[PDB]
Amino acid sequence: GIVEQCCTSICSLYQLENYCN
Amino acid sequence: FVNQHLCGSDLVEALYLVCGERGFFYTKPT
Repeated sequence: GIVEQCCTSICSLYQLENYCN
Repeated sequence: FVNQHLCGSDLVEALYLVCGERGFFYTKPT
């Protein structure tokens, strides 16, 4: 998902926007 | 534009400053 991906390595806040609403 | 690891409050504080308007809710997919 989003935690196992940015918490497993460094992702981008751009993909963090796909977890808004 | 950063290179910091995102996990608990780190990945969370991010969404908070990412959506703000639309909002957001931590997700826990199996």
